[PDB]
Amino acid sequence: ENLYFQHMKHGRVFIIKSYSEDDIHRSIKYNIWCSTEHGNKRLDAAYRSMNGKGPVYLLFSVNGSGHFCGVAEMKSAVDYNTCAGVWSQDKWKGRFDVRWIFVKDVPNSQLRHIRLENNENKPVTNSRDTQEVPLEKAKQVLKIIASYK
Ligand SMILES: Cc1[nH]c(=O)n(C)c(=O)c1N
Repeated sequence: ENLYFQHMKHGRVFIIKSYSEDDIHRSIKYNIWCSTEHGNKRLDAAYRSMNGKGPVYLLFSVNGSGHFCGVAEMKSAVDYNTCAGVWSQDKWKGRFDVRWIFVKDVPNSQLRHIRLENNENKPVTNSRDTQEVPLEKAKQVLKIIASYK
């Protein structure tokens, strides 16, 4: 058995949906990310209210790709006034640090049975950017991602 993920109560988990394979590569290389304005606000609130008592996990997926591509932990609050144009589009403003802890393609077919009661019970694989995942579903997603071969 693996009871690792079932045994934790302080952590928050968000879906990250990116249009750009370049931005994913840049994020892995430099351990930084930037969301939209309302996305950044959502993640910043979650990070600051955690007060380092548990992780904020980010489950990354490229829009239309059919799979998740990895997992990162958020590692700073959002700095909203930073260099413009570092991402594939110049519409994203700011920067926060992440730490990629898992880089692996996980097909949507391995996760589409997990549904989000906070998103009309839609499959977790039909989420939009910065969709939050209830902890009990997040544990199941993390276990499937960690065990996929
Ligand atoms: C870096 C970045 N941040 C985002 O919020 N979205 C929605 C993207 O597509 C992307 N490439």
